[PDB]
Amino acid sequence: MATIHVDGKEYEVNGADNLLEACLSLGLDIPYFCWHPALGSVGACRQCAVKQYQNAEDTRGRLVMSCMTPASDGTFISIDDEEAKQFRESVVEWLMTNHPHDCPVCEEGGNCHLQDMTVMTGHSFRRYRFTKRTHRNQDLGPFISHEMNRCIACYRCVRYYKDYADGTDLGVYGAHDNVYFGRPEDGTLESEFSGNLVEICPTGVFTDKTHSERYNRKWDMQFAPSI
Amino acid sequence: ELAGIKDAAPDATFRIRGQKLAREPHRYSGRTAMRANISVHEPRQPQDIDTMFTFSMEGNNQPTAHRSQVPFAWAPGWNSPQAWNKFQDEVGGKLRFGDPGVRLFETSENGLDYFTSVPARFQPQDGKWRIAPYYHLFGSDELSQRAPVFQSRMPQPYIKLNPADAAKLGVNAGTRVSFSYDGNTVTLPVEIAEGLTAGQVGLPMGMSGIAPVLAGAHLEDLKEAQ
Amino acid sequence: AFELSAAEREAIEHEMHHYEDPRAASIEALKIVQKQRGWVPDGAIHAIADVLGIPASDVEGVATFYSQIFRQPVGRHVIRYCDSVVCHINGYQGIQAALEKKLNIKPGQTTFDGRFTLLPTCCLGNCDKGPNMMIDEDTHAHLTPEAIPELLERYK
Amino acid sequence: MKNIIRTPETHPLTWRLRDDKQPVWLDEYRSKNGYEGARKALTGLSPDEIVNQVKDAGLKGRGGAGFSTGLKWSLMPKDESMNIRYLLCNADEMEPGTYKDRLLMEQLPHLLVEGMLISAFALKAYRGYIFLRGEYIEAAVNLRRAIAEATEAGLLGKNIMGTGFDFELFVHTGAGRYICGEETALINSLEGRRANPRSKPPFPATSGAWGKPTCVNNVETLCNVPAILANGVEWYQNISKSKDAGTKLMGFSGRVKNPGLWELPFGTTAREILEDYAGGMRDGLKFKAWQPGGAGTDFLTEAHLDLPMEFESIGKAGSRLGTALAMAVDHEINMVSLVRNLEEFFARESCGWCTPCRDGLPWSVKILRALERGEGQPGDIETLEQLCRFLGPGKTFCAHAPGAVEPLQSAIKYFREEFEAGIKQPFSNTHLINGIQPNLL
Amino acid sequence: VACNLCAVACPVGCISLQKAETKDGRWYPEFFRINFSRCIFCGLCEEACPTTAIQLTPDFEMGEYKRQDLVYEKEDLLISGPGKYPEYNFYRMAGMAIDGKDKGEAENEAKPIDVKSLLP
Ligand SMILES: Cc1cc2nc3c(=O)[nH]c(=O)nc-3n(C[C@H](O)[C@H](O)[C@H](O)COP(=O)(O)O)c2cc1C
Ligand code: SF4
Ligand code: SF4
Ligand code: SF4
Ligand code: SF4
Ligand code: SF4
Ligand code: FES
Ligand code: FES
Repeated sequence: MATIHVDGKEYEVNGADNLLEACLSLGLDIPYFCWHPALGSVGACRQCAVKQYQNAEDTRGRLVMSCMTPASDGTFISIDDEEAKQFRESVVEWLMTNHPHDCPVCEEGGNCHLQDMTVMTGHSFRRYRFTKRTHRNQDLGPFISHEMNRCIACYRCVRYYKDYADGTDLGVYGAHDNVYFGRPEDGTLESEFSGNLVEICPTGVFTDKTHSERYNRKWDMQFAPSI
Repeated sequence: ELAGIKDAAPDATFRIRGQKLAREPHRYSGRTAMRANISVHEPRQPQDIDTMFTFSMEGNNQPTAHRSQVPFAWAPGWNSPQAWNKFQDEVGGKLRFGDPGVRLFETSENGLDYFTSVPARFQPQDGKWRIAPYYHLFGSDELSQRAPVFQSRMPQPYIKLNPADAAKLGVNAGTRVSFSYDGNTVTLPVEIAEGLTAGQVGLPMGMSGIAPVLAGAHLEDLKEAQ
Repeated sequence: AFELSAAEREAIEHEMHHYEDPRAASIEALKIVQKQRGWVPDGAIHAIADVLGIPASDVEGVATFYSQIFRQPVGRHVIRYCDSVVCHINGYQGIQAALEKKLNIKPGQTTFDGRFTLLPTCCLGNCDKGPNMMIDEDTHAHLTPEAIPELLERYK
Repeated sequence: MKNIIRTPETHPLTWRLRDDKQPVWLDEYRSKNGYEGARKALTGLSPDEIVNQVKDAGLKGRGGAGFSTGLKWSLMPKDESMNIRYLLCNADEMEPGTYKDRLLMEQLPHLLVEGMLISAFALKAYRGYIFLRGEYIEAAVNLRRAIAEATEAGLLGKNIMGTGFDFELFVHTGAGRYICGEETALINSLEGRRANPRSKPPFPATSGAWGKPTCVNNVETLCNVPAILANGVEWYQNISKSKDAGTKLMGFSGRVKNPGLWELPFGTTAREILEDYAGGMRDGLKFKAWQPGGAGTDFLTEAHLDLPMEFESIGKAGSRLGTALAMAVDHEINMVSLVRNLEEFFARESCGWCTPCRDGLPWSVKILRALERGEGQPGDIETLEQLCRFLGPGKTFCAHAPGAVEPLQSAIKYFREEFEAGIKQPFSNTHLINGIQPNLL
Repeated sequence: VACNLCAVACPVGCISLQKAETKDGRWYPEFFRINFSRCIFCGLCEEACPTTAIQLTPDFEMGEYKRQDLVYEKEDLLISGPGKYPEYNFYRMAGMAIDGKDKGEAENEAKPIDVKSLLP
């Protein structure tokens, strides 16, 4: 349908799709947090940045977001452009400024999308020396435990719970860096599809309480396809 | 009529270019320490004859392996459920080589006739109460209500009455009210349901005591509990 | 045991006529409740939610996003002093030190009496006429620290 | 200077101001050439020719971007079936140093009512909303009383002036957030939602308030059009011999002899504004720097005075014209404190939607506090440079972030001596651990 | 803290453990099992551990009549003091809240600010 040029190479992609699902369909690793195939693109996390040129001869273009840009015919992008790589690493670092020192005691450890994107960008050196912001937690039922310190404000939870699932009792509160995701008051999440948050949230804010009684890491699990 | 089940999954002689399909991640740990408290010798990994899968990590779980039955998603650099993007042809589409499962029956060439069995309108009866089924996600299933984590998630058993039916009966919310089914006697606390139409009695089906066969049945006797 | 009074409801449904959707009136509805009580109590979130026909998490999100909507108990008067850049050039720090010396309560706190709750704020739109403050619905410009006690006297 | 011959020709918006500073109502407003523009518009002109006239006049938005008003009004759809359209007036004015619309709404409310009536007739909008700030109380009383005064003269309501046009005006006050001034976040605030901005495209001209065609315009943009229609477009282009047409409310603020606001045409240089209109700095203080257009604008030096106040003239000078309301910074204000206050404001007013604003700005403010107290570490200046580089246009979700970092990068670029005079301590973010020898760089 | 990193980082797989959690919220191992018949003393477990809980001491004195008695449980491994690093405590760093450590009582952590605070 459409032909795109990525880092000099040429590929065949669907024109209706955006650039993130086009490049992910070709096996090109672009980091992302806020995009989900079911939920769509909103452009919040700014993690999926790629360098876009106007044509083949433009050497200096602009950083765009691949989830928010259509994969039209004639697109010239560079995932591995140095400025794009520096920007994506900087975004990971800005998310890392307030993250708690919890991976040994996090139930998402070994199954955490943030860990994967942090390694994929290659950010391993801390420069931030100041205090970290903290939040108190809420009780969200017998099924889901809550640890708001680990939130990266990707907005996947509210976009899944209100738009997709039409739940009413989960929202975002506050402003600036004090955004709080949860219920107005403690109490069991009433939705019949609340537990998908454990997959939807890319960090360990919403975790399975039934699994945390007898926890083990993902590499120690034995899996089979079942119904 | 069950001829399609051969194509639901391959047989136990199916191999990914000579490899058995793995059940375990390749970095599975502790294989010489799980059973070291019973016997310090290592038992042999169970052999599998039923399925193509092996009860070990010595197998195949490549994203591009020519198969439809994928036990779990993992890719280098993708440890999360987002590794499912590596297993699809396009992201958000279908599995790369097809989703497992086959439909047993196709659409028939010709249809049916019109059913001429039109029911009469519902009429309440004195004495007889129609049982209106109420279903709960956490109560109606036989196996999952025995999960301990649902014991707090299930509500208390309740019998739902129209406000007019509780006004003629003389009861309110919380008044235990005994009834009789099939010569047995069951007592449960009362709840008020405005949307429930009169002549009916709402019961939660599939609970401990209220079988789902009771749908469309009749309660001969209903009286205040003492 | 919170109940929304019938005149707050009459004003909310009066201002609900001016939109396609009642959600658009939610902010104004919250201000009406604050006008009656100084601040928005916790039960007013569910009251507003059930009258407007929107979820309570949307009302609480709106109320927490906007600074002027208060979700914690406030004092009799809300001192709102500007601490923005033009007031930084004109010397608000002396006004802050005078106010917080007199009241003795650092900014964001409440006086033992509760007569005054000191709060900093953004630019009040009166930048050219010097350091500015607002007490309730009254704006005072050309502020000097010496004038602070007498100004306090006005509000007893 | 203190005596100025204010004429209808050179001060079309502000020549109606009385000496006692009290507002002018509809009986006094119509005696001094009031609403004749809206009569000739409703009775004599079609909406499309009015839009073409406003495009030919070359009216630009006074909200701080300077986009052409007639082209934006021509972005509206050409489909009659879409008969539900809205006109929204951005009267928020929460940016520090911006006090211009307060004068227009407190003292000349019928100018705004007439301008929105004309703009609504051009845009075919049946309903108009004035998005007033909720701190401006006397502006809201005077606006609603003047609106209720105009409803009995047949200028609002049903069958206004005999034509079929139906326009209904409303005033709704805000709840006090700066991001509500962004036009898509103004549309979201009007809908009763958290005032996050929206992704562009689509534009509000097609999908705006409640998914209807919408056009958000600054107060002064709407107040300029009655002058255009009453006097004429031919008068309007020939006010100034400059690439920007019409008059602007320009002023100078800070600790100067006469801080204030005066309507002036475009192309006035800073020297007359500062020393002829504002009377210069107070005695015994010398001039260090000036921001041309509020807090979001870049700092400028003494060499950048004597330079015209145009969008493209200030644009090639390294800054942005913004609201055109200037700020004086003198020699006794420490620049680090000024930048720290600015970043405190911008950081604390972030809506929280996008990562590089929500998390970058708190880091920048904490670094600035460390520099101000004198505990700054040697990696701080390159971190501020990196923050300004990666917060530029197109990398964040809206334009609050580039506007937040423009003063920071200009103050580091021109005044690096003060910023680098608070680095008296070396870099250490780790504590020694006994039994583990560290990695020695 | 039963982080299971030592078990996975061991090349021979000689560590088995299960996480437990107190009502206080402190992670601790329900059981810890090291098979010393197979252990080669490579020290990858010590360097994998992010809490310094597991360490290698200068003591080679081992010998047994039965191989079944070479499997060490937690009571054979847990010593009365801190070993090589007397002062490091991991929970002081960690964000998770335990007794004596409410939210904001960690290193380089500010106090929790509620969304309902009057300050904007
Ligand atoms: C953070 C931010 C705040 C803004 N605040 C205002 C404002 O307070 N008043 C205003 O007129 N425009 C403001 N704008 C500009 C508007 O987005 C928009 O460009 C303007 O209202 C267009 O109207 P105009 O054509 O009359 O200038 C702001 C923009 C941003 C990015
Ligand atoms: S949630 Fe993810 S990033 Fe956060 S501590 Fe746990 S594993 Fe690490
Ligand atoms: S709680 Fe989870 S899904 Fe929601 S914003 Fe935080 S990380 Fe994203
Ligand atoms: S860039 Fe900052 S101000 Fe703009 S939408 Fe994102 S978080 Fe809000
Ligand atoms: S603390 Fe050390 S010994 Fe305990 S589980 Fe973690 S890595 Fe293994
Ligand atoms: S020292 Fe022993 S337990 Fe540790 S990694 Fe080596 S073999 Fe495994
Ligand atoms: S995932 Fe694409 S911008 Fe956030
Ligand atoms: S900038 Fe200080 S009150 Fe407006």
